[PDB]
Amino acid sequence: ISFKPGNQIDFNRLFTLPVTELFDPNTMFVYDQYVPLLVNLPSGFDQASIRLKVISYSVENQTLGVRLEFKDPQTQQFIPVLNGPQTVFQPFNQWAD
Amino acid sequence: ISFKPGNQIDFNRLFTLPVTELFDPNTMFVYDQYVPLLVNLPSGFDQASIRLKVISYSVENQTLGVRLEFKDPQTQQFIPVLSSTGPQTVFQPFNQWAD
Amino acid sequence: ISFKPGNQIDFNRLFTLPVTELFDPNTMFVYDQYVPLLVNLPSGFDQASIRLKVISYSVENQTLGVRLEFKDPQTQQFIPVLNGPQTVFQPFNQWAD
Amino acid sequence: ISFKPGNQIDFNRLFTLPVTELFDPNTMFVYDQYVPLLVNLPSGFDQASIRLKVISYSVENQTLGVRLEFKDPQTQQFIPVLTGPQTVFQPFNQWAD
Amino acid sequence: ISFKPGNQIDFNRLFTLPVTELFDPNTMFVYDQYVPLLVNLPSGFDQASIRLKVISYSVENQTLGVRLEFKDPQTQQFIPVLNTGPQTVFQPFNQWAD
Amino acid sequence: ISFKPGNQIDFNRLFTLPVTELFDPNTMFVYDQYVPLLVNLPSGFDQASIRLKVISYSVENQTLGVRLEFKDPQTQQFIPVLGPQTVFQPFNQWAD
Amino acid sequence: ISFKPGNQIDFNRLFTLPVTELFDPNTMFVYDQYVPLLVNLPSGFDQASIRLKVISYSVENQTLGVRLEFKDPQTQQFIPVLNSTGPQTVFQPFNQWAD
Amino acid sequence: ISFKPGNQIDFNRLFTLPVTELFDPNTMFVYDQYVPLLVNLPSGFDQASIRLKVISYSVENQTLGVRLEFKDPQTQQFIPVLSSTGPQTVFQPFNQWAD
Repeated sequence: ISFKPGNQIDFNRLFTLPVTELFDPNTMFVYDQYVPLLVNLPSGFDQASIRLKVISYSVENQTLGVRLEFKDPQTQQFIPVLNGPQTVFQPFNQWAD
Repeated sequence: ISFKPGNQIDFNRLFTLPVTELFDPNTMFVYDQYVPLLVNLPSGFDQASIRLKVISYSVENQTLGVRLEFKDPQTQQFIPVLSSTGPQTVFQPFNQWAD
Repeated sequence: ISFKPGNQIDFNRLFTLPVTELFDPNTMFVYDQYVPLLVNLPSGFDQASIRLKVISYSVENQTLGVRLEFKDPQTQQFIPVLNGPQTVFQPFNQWAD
Repeated sequence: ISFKPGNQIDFNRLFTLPVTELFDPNTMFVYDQYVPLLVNLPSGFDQASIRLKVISYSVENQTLGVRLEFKDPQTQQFIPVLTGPQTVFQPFNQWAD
Repeated sequence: ISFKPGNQIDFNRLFTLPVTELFDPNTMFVYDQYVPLLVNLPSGFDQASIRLKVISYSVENQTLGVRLEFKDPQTQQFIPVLNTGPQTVFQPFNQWAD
Repeated sequence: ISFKPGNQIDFNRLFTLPVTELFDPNTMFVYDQYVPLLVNLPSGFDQASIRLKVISYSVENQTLGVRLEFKDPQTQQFIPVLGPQTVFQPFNQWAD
Repeated sequence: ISFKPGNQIDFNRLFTLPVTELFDPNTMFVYDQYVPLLVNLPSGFDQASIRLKVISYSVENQTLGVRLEFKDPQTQQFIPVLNSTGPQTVFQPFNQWAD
Repeated sequence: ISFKPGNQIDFNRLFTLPVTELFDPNTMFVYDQYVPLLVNLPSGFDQASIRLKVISYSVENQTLGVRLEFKDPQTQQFIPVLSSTGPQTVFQPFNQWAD
């Protein structure tokens, strides 16, 4: 007689990772599987056309300093999206000060 | 002439399942095909890199108690995020009509 | 120890009405209180500046045919949007053969 | 040298309340200011045209059993849509066991 | 000397199809490429685990009557959800009618 | 038996207005009732704290050149939110 | 024969302010007009029923440390949300292009 | 304890390009990688089943005039949505600060 709504769990309630675990220490690129977690992508976007180079990181602030790059379709080379850690951000929720 | 808007159907209007049918009783993992139904994944996220371990369930309340595991990029083995015991979340995956 | 997500209820799970109860037949205008239910208004938009004229309806299909009028800010009179009904739609979910 | 994206805070990260504080214990109606927190309202909806009657509540589960009432346009009296609650739900995130 | 905001185009402003072109007339299943247009799928959903069976259609009203089938994870066979007749009857695209 | 989904109508399917009707030409400010149509406002935003000054308009292209202004809370004066500072086409058009 | 879509000016993407201009230095409350810009409020929520107390701020990081207060419906007085010391949240309200 | 919200990089808000760089000048089709940036596609839609033909463009106004083509499931060939000679839509894909 009563409606009881269901729930889908938000991914951020289940997953978190130290920033030092988000990138390959041998290439210094964010692992492919984490690129959709760090970047808000449009529907159907081809992830092979982009990459995130890690320039810096902070264990204390849980931030990454990255260079977002995209594959130029004419030259087939990766070039920066924005024109040094070009973008500095905190990928996951933190509880501190 | 009049405009007649179309519609796209919400997936919850077409699909529902008892909680006991969402997971393999032998491994206690939610079947791969249902993981995107239970978890709101970010756009473009690949479900193959994660799995949901069933810690508890209730037939009476139609709820699941789950813990997330992710595939370690170096070893390719599934590892838990960071509880040691107990579920990370207890939730009712589908709409119910009961009370 | 376990996260139990909350829920906000969608208005369509709680409210439904026969199409003949949505408008005053004496004027053929949708009652003011239902205009934001039938039309997705932009955030902050004032419902008092518009009205919905009922051009047709179907008891069998539970549909309404509507045309929109807006209050001219200089004359304070309602005037039709220029260039039958502008739209024919089923305002609420139905379960029927 | 670095882009640092900003953020707006989600209201659910700042506000929570025990279910017994959501309604007047003498009338059993949800306080007006909390109706938009419990129900996802359409944009520009006139909240004065509805009210939420509390039929049941659970201190243990932090749930409410509600019935929506709407103001009949002709008589200006509150009437139920269609006795027990229409819906039983948990309005806020909980951390239990 | 002036900001001019940009725009992304909504898919419904560019695409429409007669309902009879949405499904294979030999199998009565909606073509794979159109399933995300008819159903709002969760992010990352594996479309290979489902199919949409066409039960009815109307050329006059441009509607489809469909039933969802899902692949049973143990048997790997497609089975209907719970249950004759369609689960839903709807008009997939915007129409302009007299 | 069969579920038949309902619909809420998008406002742009019902409302359009020539750009010359969006503002009071005596003051050159967009009428208060149209500010939420031209600007995407956050939920609960106080519209009394903003105004849109019309700097130019095109009848041919149905575009407005506006200067978005907000009321400084310390004083009570309207100041621009950084010629028109913003040129846009408020409504869908069909042309060639 | 060509569709040209209309557009709205997106307020929150154009508006920016130094954090020190968001609150009254005498009361330490965020000015009423900015509360809907800093907080994503549910549809139809009455902003007059809440206020944001500034506990800390950083000119260097352009962040605010805030605590939310709500108007108790019975007493009509603003009370903190407690379910005592420091801010509930520290956040950067606007995009920054720092050195 | 203070909550410090996390943030994702918003691709669409950072990505901008001159309109002449969005399409192959030899085929007059928008490069495949940009189609999801220009068009809001439904969740799970396969972008390989569509293409955007550039009918016109303006360097001065930074606009594109496009027509959509879709892959016929039976023939595996691209066909227009419908013979029209002009664009279905003329739009400005990115924010501009021009004079």
